[PDB]
Amino acid sequence: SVRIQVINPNTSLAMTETIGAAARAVAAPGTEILAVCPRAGVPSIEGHFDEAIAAVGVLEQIRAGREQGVDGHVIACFGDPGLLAARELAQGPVIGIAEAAMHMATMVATRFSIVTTLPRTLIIARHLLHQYGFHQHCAALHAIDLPVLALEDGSGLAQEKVRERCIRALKEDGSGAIVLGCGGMATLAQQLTRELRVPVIDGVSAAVKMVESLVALGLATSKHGDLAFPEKKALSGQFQSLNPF
Amino acid sequence: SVRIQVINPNTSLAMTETIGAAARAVAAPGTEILAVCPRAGVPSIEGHFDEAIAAVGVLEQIRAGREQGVDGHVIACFGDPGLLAARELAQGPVIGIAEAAMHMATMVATRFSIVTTLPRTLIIARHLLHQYGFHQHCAALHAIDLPVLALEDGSGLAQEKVRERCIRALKEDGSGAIVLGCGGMATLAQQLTRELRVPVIDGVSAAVKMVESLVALGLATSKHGDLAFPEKKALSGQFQSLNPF
Amino acid sequence: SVRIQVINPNTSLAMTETIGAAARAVAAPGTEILAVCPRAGVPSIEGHFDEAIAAVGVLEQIRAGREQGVDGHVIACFGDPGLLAARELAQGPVIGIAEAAMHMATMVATRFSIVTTLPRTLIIARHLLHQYGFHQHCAALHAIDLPVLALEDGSGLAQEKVRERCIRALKEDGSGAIVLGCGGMATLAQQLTRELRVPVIDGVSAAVKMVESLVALGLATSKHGDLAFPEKKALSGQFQSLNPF
Amino acid sequence: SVRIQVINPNTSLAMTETIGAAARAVAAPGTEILAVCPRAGVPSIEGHFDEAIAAVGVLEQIRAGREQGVDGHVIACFGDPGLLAARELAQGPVIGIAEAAMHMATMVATRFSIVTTLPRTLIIARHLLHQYGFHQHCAALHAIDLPVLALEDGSGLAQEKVRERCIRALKEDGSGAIVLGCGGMATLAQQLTRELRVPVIDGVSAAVKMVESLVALGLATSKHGDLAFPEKKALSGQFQSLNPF
Amino acid sequence: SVRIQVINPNTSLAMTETIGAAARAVAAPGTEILAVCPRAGVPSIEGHFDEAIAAVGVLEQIRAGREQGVDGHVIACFGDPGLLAARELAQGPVIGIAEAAMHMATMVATRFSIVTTLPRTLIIARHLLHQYGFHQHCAALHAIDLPVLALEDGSGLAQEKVRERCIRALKEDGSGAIVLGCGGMATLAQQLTRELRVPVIDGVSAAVKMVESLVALGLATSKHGDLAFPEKKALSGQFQSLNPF
Amino acid sequence: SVRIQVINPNTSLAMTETIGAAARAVAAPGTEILAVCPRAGVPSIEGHFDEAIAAVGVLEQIRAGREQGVDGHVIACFGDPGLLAARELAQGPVIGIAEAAMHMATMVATRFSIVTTLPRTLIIARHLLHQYGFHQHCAALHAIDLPVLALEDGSGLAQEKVRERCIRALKEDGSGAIVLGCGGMATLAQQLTRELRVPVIDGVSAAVKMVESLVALGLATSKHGDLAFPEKKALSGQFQSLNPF
Ligand SMILES: [Cl-]
Ligand SMILES: [Cl-]
Ligand SMILES: [Cl-]
Ligand SMILES: [Cl-]
Ligand SMILES: [Cl-]
Ligand SMILES: [Cl-]
Repeated sequence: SVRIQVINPNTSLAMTETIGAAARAVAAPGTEILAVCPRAGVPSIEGHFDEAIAAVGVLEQIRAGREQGVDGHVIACFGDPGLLAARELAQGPVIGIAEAAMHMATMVATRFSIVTTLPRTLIIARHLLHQYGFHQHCAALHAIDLPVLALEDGSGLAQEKVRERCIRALKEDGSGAIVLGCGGMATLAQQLTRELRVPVIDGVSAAVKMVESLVALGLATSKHGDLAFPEKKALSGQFQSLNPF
Repeated sequence: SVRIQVINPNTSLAMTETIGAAARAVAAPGTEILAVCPRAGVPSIEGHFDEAIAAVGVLEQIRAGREQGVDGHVIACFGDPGLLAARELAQGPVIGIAEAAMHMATMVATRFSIVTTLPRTLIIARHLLHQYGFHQHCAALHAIDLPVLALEDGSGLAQEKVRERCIRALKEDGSGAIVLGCGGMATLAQQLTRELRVPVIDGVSAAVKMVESLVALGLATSKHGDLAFPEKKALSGQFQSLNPF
Repeated sequence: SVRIQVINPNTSLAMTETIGAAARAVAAPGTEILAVCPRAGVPSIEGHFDEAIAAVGVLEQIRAGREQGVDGHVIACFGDPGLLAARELAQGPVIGIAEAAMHMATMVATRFSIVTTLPRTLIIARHLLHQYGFHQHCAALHAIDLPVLALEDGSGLAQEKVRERCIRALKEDGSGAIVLGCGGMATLAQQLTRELRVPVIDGVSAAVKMVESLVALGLATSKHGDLAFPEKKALSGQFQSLNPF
Repeated sequence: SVRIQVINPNTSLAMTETIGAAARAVAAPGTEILAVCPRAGVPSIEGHFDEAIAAVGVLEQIRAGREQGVDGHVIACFGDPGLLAARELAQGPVIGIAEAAMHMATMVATRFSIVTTLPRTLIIARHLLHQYGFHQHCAALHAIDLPVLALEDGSGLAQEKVRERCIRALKEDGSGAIVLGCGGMATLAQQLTRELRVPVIDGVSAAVKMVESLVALGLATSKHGDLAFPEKKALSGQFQSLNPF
Repeated sequence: SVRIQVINPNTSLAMTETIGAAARAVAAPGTEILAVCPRAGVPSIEGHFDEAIAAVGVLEQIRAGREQGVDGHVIACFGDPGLLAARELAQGPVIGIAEAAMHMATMVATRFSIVTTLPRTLIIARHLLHQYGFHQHCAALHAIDLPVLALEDGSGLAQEKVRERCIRALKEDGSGAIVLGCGGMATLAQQLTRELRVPVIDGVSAAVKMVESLVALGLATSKHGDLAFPEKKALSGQFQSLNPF
Repeated sequence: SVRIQVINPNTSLAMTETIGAAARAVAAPGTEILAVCPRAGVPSIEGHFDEAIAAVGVLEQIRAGREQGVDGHVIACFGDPGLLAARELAQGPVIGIAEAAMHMATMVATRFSIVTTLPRTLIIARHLLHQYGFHQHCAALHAIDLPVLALEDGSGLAQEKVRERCIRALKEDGSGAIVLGCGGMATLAQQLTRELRVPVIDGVSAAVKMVESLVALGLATSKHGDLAFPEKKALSGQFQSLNPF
C-alpha cells in the first residue's frame, strides 16, 4: 500500500543491505521498502567531493522512484547529499537520515551527541546542524577515526568503537541521547539503546517513519516556489536521463 | 496495541472533541486515542498566564496517562505548555503540537508561515521558534485577531479568516507551507492543503504520528540527566497528586 | 514608601528567610521587603517539573501582592519560573533573580561564569541565557553537584563547594565575574566578592535594586500587547483564586 | 554620600544641561550628580568618526572622575562611546545610556522599539544591540531624520517628531516599549510614558539608577582580566594626561 | 606567469564569454584567464537540482585545471556550486563568485543588498549568507523575476530591470552597496557603480582578484583535515574521470 | 601608480618597520607602500584603552593619507581600531589586518585558529569575529602570554612561542589554518606556512592585497549613508586637525 524508496547514495551493495534491513525492521504493515543505490558513483561517502558525486546518484534514483510512482524517498547517507535537489525532482517527500535522526533526538532529549566515522566528516555534520537549526541541541560531535566501510568489514572493530564512544559521550558531554552519524551504523541503534538505557538513534529507521507519517498525513513536498519542479531544461551528456518529465 | 494520550491543555470540552477527532483520523491501525483535558484550568490558552496554568493541567493528565500505562502523550496547545516538565514525569515520549507541526514543515518546504489566533500569542510562537531552532525556517507569523474559542463558535468566521490569511501568506511571505497555530484549527489542515495545493500542517495529527513513530522505533524520553524523573519531593496542597510514583 | 514583594517560589521557610535577609540588607531607605512563599508547592526547585509547579505558586503570591498594592515583585528562584505570566498579572514590575544577576554581570565584566546546584539545572540556566540574550557573555556553567537544600543544611559543605568552584572558574574559564545560580547562595555574594576580589553576584539583592530603580524611574510593566492583563476567563478548581481582578 | 560622574561625550554645554537635569531628577537621596563634558571634541555625535573622538573625551573625564574618587560614571551618548576603555580606566562602574535603556526595556516589555536621530546612527544602534545581546528584543529602529542638536534648538520640532514616531511604532512594530536613542531626548521620557501609557525609556536616568544599584550592592568593575587597568605605558602628545595612575 | 581557470558551471557558451571577458578586464599583468565550462550539464543554474548537476561539471573542470597546473580556480555561478568539493580536489585556491562578491561588499559598505534572477534562487543566496556568515551584513535580497539567460537574450530588458532594482534598493533597504547575484550580470558592475555612485559588485572580477591575491601571498587550500585531497576511491561510470591523481 | 598608506596604529617605530617590510614584500608592481604611525599615542595596543587611543591616531594618519591622495589605507593593528571611523573619513578603501586575515582564512580552510599576544586581547578578537560574522569559522583562540613588543625584543622567544602554539593548535583545534593575531607577527607567516604546510596568515600582507584588489576593481568606500563623510562639525582642541575637508 505504501512504497518507500530507500536510497543508499554510495555504490556499496554491502551497505545497501544493512540500510535496507534497518528500513524493513521498523516499517509499518503495508509499507514496502525499495532499497536501492546508484549505478555510478563512489563506494563510500567521506568528504565534500564524495557528497557532490553522491548527490547526482541520488537524483538518478529519485527519477527512477518517481517514474515507478513511489510514495516517498529516503537519502541514506549522513551528509544528506542532494536533499533539496531531490525534493525539487520528487513528488513524494524526501527525508535525509541526518535530518531524521536529529529531529527525533530533539523529541526525546534536551541535547544529543553525534558519533560518526572519520574526523573530516565532522565539519559536514556541523554544517547540517546549522542548516537544520539544531546546533544548540548538539552537545558534542565525535569520530571513531575509521573509514565508513570499516563497519562492513566483519571484524566488529568499528562497532566496538561506536559503543565505547557512546559510553564516553554519555559520561562527559552533558547529553541525553546519541545520534549515529553513519548509515552503516543502523544495525547498532536498538542494541545500544537497550544496553545504554538512553535513545541511540539511527536515521535510516527514523527517516522511514517520517515518510510514513507524512504520507498518512497527506503531506508532500511543496511545489510552490523554492522546491518546485526544476525549470524545464536540456540536460547534456550523462545528465540527460535525470529529468525526462 | 498502541495507546496515545492526547491532552488538550485547556478545559474546553468542545476543543477536546475537535482535537480528538483530528487525532483519530490519522491514527495508524492498532492505535487508540485517549482524548483528555484537565479537571481544573482555563477554557482557552491565549498568553503567558494561561500557559502557566495549562502546564499544571497537562502534568495532572500526564500522571493519569502514566498510571494507565499509555505509550505516549501529545500536548495539544500551540504553546506546548509544560513540555519539558511532562517529559520528566512521563515514561513514554511527549510531543507538542507546535513542535510537531514545525518539524514536519521543515521536511516539506524550505520555509513556512504561521497563522495563529490573537496578536499576543505571536511572541509565544516566536519563543518556541527560537527554542526549537526553527527561526530561520519561519518566513512570517500572522494572527487572525480572533480569540481561540472563535473557532468553536459555529459561525465559520475564524475558519474563513484562516483561509484568507493562508492565501495572503503564500502570495507575500516567500514561504512554501503553512503551520496552523492553534489546536482548534486541526480540522482545516486537509481541506486547505487540497484547496491551496501546498502543505497546510496541523500539529495535532503531526504529533500523533511522531508518538507512533517513536514507539515503533523503540525510542522513549531519555531518563539520563535533564529529563530524568523529578527528584523525589513532598508536594503540598493541590499539587500533592502530581507525582505518586 | 516603597513596598517590594520578594517571592520565594519554593515552599521552604528556611530559604525564604535567607532570601528575605539578602533582600533587606541592600534595600534603600524607605523600602519595605515582603518576603513570601506559596502555600502549596515544592520545597525546592531542581528541574522542569519543579519549575511548572513553582510558576503557579508565584502567580498565587503575585495576586496577593497586587491586591495589597505592592510596588513590585521579585521571583527568587534561579529558573525565574512564571516570569512572563507574572508580568501579565502584576501591575508593578516583576524581576527574576537569574535575569537580574545576569544583567548586572554584563555591567561589571565582559564575561561571567555560573555556579549552580545540580547538573540537571544547567540546561535551565542555558535556556535562560539564550532567552535573555546573554549566551555570548557566559564563559561557562558549573554545578556543585548538591541539591538546593544542601545550602540550608547547616554543614557549610555546599558553601565551601561554591567557593572552590568560584576559584576554579576564575582560573580556568576566562571570565571576570561569577553569577550565583541559586537563591540560597544569596548570603555568599558579599563575602566571596571581598575574598576573591571580583564581582560575585547574587540575583536576589540585584533584583531588589532593579525594582527600586524601575519604581524611581516611574516605569512599570507595559500593558500594551504581550504583557497585557490576562484575557478575562473563568478559572476552575484550585486555579479560581488566581485572577479575581 | 554617593557621587556619580555623568559624562556627556559631546562638547555641547546645552546638551550637558539637559543630561544633568535628567540625571538629578531621578537621583536617590545622598546621590550627587557631577555633570561634565570633554574640554576637546565634537559638539554632537552622529557617526563613527564622531564616536572615536568622543571616546577619548570620555577617557579624559573618566581620569578626572577617578582622581576625584567618584563612585561611578555614566556615558551619556547613545553610541556608548569608549565604554570598555572607560571600564579599564575606572575603578567604579561605568554604564552607557544605550546599555542602560536597553537593559531596562527587557524588564518591562517583551520587545522594544528604538527612536533615534539621523539614519546613519541606526547602524550604530544595531551594532550595540548585537553586542549587548538584545537584537531579538528589538522589534524595530526608527530615525526622526533630524540632527542631534535639533533637540536643543528650541523649536520643539524634534520633540514632536519623537512623539509621532513613538505613536507610529506602538501601532505598527509589535513592541511594548520605546527606547529613546539620544541623550538629548532625556526630558521626554516621563511625559511620553504618561501620555502613551507604555514605558518610554531614557538611558540617562536609567544609567544613574544602575550606578546607584551597583554601588549599593558593593559591586564594581572586575579588575581580573579583560577590564583590568591598562598596561602601564608611556602615552605621548595630547594623550599623556590620560593615565597618570 | 599566473594562470587562473575561470569555470562557468553552466554549459552556456554565451555566458562563458560574458564571464571570461569580465575576468580578463580586471586581471593583473602576467595573469592568464582560462575561461571554461563543463562538457555535460545544464544551460543555466536556477535551483537546487541545477546546482547539484553544476557541481559535478565544476569538478570535471577542476580536474582539467589541476592536470594543467593552473594556479587557482573560480566558480562563476552565484550558487558557488561544488565549492568545498572543488577545494578538496584542487591544489590551488578555489573562490566562488557569491563568496568573493559578499566578502568585497563588507569591505566597502556596512550592509549590502543582493539583486538576483528568479525568486527561487533567493533561498540559495540566503543559505550562502548564513554559511559564509554575512547574514547580518545583508540588508535585503531582490529578484528581477527573469530567468538567468534573459541576460544573454540581447533585449537589454534584464539589464534595465537590474538597474531599476538597484536604484530601488538604495532608496529603500538601508544599504550602501549592491551585490550582483548572477555571473551574467558581470558586465554591469562598472557602469552601475559609476552611474549610481556606490559600489556595485560583480563576483567574477572579485574572485579573480582573490585568486591573484592568494597566489601572491603564497597561500593555497589547506590539505590538513577537512579540505584534504579526497580519500582514494574507485569511481564508477561517468564519474571515473574525476580523480585520476 | 598605486599608493597604499599602511598605518601602524601604535607609535613603535620598530613595529612600523616590521609592518612596512611585510607590506612591501607582497606588493604588486606599481604599488608604493607608505608605512606610517601616529605622532601621538601608545607604543603598543593591548586592551580597550589602548584601542580608543589608537583609533584617533589612525584618524590623524587617514587625514594625512587623504590630503596626499593615496588610493587606500590599511589599519595594521589586530584590533582594527577606528576602522569604521576611518572609512567615513577616507575616500579610498580602508582594510583592517584582522578583517583581512580572517577573510583570507575562510577562503583556504573551513575553520581557523587565532594565535595572539596577551590573554586580555582574546576578548577583542572574539568581538571582531562576531562583528565580521566569522565566529563559526574560528575553531579556537590562543594567546602566547607575552606583550606585543616582545616580538621586537630580539630574543626570538615570542616567535618560538607562536610556532609552538601553531603546532599545538593544528594538532588539537580541528582547524586547517592559522590567523596571526598581531601586526608584529607579520614576518612569520611565510616561514610557518612552508614549515607547517598549512596556511599561516598575516593580515598585513593580506590587507595590502585587498586594497590593491579593490582599487583594480574600481571599488571604493560607499559614501551613501552609513560610511558617508562625517557631518561637517567644529572640532576643538587636539582634534581640530582631523577633518579640514
Ligand atoms: Cl553515511
Ligand atoms: Cl492552541
Ligand atoms: Cl534557586
Ligand atoms: Cl546621544
Ligand atoms: Cl550565476
Ligand atoms: Cl597588533
